[PDB]
Amino acid sequence: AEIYNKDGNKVDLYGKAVGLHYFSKGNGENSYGGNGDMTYARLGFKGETQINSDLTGYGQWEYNFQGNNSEGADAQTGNKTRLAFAGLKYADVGSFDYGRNYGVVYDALGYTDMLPEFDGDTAYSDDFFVGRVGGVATYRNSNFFGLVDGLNFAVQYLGKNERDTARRSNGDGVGGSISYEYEGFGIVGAYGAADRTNLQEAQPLGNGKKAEQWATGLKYDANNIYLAANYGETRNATPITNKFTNTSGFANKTQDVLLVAQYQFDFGLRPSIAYTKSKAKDVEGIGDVDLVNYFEVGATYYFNKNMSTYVDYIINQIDSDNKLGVGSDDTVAVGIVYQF
Amino acid sequence: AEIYNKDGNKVDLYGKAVGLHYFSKGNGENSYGGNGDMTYARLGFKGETQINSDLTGYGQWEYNFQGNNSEGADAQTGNKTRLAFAGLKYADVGSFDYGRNYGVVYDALGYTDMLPEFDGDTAYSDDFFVGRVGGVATYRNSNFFGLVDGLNFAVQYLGKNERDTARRSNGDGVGGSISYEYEGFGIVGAYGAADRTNLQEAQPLGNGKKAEQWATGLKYDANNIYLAANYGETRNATPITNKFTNTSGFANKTQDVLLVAQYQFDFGLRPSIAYTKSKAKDVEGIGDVDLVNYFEVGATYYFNKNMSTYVDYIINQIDSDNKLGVGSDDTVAVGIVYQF
Amino acid sequence: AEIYNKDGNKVDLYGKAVGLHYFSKGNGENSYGGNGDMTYARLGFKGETQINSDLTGYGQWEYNFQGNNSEGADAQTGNKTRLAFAGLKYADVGSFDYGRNYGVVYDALGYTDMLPEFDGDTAYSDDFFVGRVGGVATYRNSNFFGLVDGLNFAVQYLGKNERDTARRSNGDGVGGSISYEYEGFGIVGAYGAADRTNLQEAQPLGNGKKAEQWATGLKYDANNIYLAANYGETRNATPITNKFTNTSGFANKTQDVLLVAQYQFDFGLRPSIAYTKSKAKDVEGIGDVDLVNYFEVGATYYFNKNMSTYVDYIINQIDSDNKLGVGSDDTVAVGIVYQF
Repeated sequence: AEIYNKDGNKVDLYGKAVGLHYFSKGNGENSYGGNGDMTYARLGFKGETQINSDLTGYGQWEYNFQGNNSEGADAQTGNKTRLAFAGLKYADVGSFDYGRNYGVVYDALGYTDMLPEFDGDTAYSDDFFVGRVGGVATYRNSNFFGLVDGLNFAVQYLGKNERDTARRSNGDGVGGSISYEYEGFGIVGAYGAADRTNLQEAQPLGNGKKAEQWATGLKYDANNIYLAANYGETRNATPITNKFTNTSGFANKTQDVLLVAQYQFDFGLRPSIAYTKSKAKDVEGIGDVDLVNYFEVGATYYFNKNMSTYVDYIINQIDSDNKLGVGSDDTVAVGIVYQF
Repeated sequence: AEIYNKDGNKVDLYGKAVGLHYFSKGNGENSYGGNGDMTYARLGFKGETQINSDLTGYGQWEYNFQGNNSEGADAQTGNKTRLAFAGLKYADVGSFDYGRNYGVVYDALGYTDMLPEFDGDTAYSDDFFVGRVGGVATYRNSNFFGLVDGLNFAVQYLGKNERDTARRSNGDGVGGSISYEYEGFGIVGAYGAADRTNLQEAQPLGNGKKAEQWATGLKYDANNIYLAANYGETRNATPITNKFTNTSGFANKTQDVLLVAQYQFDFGLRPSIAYTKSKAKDVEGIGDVDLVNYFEVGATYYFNKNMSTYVDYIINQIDSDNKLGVGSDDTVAVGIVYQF
Repeated sequence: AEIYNKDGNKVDLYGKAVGLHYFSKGNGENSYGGNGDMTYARLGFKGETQINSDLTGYGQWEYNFQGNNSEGADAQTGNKTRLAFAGLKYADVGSFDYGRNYGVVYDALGYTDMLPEFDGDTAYSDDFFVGRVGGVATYRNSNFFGLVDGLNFAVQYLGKNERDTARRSNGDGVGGSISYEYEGFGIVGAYGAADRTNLQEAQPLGNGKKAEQWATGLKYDANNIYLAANYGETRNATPITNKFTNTSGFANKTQDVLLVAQYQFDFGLRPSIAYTKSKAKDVEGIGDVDLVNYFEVGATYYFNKNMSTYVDYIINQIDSDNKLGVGSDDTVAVGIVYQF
């Protein structure tokens, strides 16, 4: 909601309280989503100031406050800043921003990140260019310097992030994406490669000194319809754990498919049908193994722009004999959302 | 404060900065409240959108930022989300919400949770239905479907919360409360029982596979006067620690009495006189032991709706020979509050 | 930004998203500022209510959300509440506030805390009266009860803070400062002494049972010019670590010099030239050692009151043979800031 707006600056303080619960049999250990209360809230801000007619400066911070922790020792578990960046946009020259933001490959994955509850599977955090990452300088151009309506690109420079953890770490890399959108249609291609840190390499699984990820996407967005599909691959980027050996590393290779079909009725009900499969190749020891494999059926009802509720159902296709220990059980998410 | 309100949605961003200090002799280890700086702040939001004439959706998140920590390693100590839930209210059919919210038994305890500084003693956090708990679905009806002015009830379904800690954990349970308020008067009865988790049972103190808590309350609220009283009991719900043995568990049984008498002068001064006693019964090893026993005298002055200050004094009746090690010293809280 | 303002109360919700990066050779271990992404954001509130013509109540909370952490285990690293206090101001009698706030000696140091990125060096956190500290009651008078235009003073009572850490701890102490400002000029003197906790004394470095700190400052602030200079000393207050021995404690004595010269062009560019030197005396084992020694050159450009960017360059004068292990490398900070 725009709480402020005077002297060319407008602030939008936003957020949401989400009452959420996951239903999966057992202790949700062998299920897709786990089981139980998963309530949380979000608070963030989106500022934007008009330095003059062509120039705009802006910033954005979004945080994630878990709502399923005690007020005890575990009170902080799960909390975190998701985004944090400032930037500038100049006339038709493009925009530039730096901070914790979305990797460029997500310019593609974003297409199928539309399930009611469950977040796009391959769009992981602090995992190179696919999801939110720290210290990324990102340039974006729209309409090819205003010469070509609908043609946009982006390039992105990722700073090395040497964390205490091989999974949350990354070396320096570059990434770019080109997309084109003409009347309800959209096509995209994204790609980025990056150095792997000593620790990432000291890991038992995955072998390389460079990590890559690219995805392409196609979408039809219009007439209350939303059909979207993505296909991409990766090398030594995808984080995987062998639950048996308690071994971890990155998938040498993966092939990721995502499809999403949705319809927005005029009365508020938005049904969703999706399919996601990601399979690792050449995992050291196991060979080929599926990481994510399921169908999804669900529906969201929008009371209005501030209230909605939804049920998301995961028909997990993974099988009980999955070598990595990847869970085979179903998960049903029911949630109620208020937001501003 | 209502920062937003357009298109049927209104947001109230609220909060307060509380400069607080506790005065107790010694290292506050043997005192009621402890000793020293206890400054903190709160930030939260309360949204509410009118989906149509009969339907209202809403949400609420409130956080607690401690203000007495260094900017060092201990910076986060004490911080936590207190509430987080979204919900809906339909005409005269009632309301329903889910998330981290107040247990139904607090519908009663709330009566005597009026001391200037010190929080109602028996109204503990992540302790079944008495205080704030995670994952509670709560239905509430007002005025008996609008047929009976002043008659309200609530039922509540608590989801199992298996935490790393026996004290912050809970099994599934149900709770309900009926209250009636006719012209300044209010009466209430609340009750709820819940399963105890393996860990809660693996504990040295307290013996059962089910935890219960009920309280009743009576209040006269009007003419600048506020007299309130509560009485309740509990089984294997009340958390207790034996400071000698460093033993912990839950009180097999307790009997809790709370009384509160206050007056709001027209110039701002609200004096408070209270009495609280809670005694455990059949504690494994000790027999009967008082957990909370003191008188309270204090006063709050309201400069206006945004500023106030208060002194709260605890005349601890607990004695030095209390078997559990429960402190016997007095505590004096002085605080200055700004709030919006 | 003032989001609220009705019925004599006005709330200012403020904050900023700072995209920041530090460039230093090596692993920034031997540099002045370290190296890499250092993006972060801030959110705070400043309330103020007019209880009547002479009386004003107010409060303030400011938090620091790091933006360079993963969404993993390290998500919280670096976060903290910087300020948290409520208070009152009465006519010309002065003001009083309590909570986590700025030590009185900072009334002086504040003069040279003007570098684009790098925070005043000697103005440390949870270090007695120089920077932000917990539990400080602070009285401030302006214009000598309104009798003497430009004459202000402050006294401050610091509560003992026994933390788990000798560095973040402190005993009870008092501090005061007198400053005078006549037409663009300002002069100040500040001083405060405090008890040292058992733990602070159980430390290997620094010897005393009382810690002191005073600084004086002189400034010319006007005509787009800002020249400021500070000089102060300290006893057993300054925290120091010997990187070789992994020894820590406080400097027996220090002599701190800070100078700052800046100019604000009319088009937005504010260049900065500074000099800082702090040297420890009589360090147990080493003798005299410099702690901070460098020049600074940098410039900030203000697009407007909401957007700016800056480069700050540290020409570290410390030498590689510094006995404590204090880094000798340069650091270059580049940052983009959006703020409201």
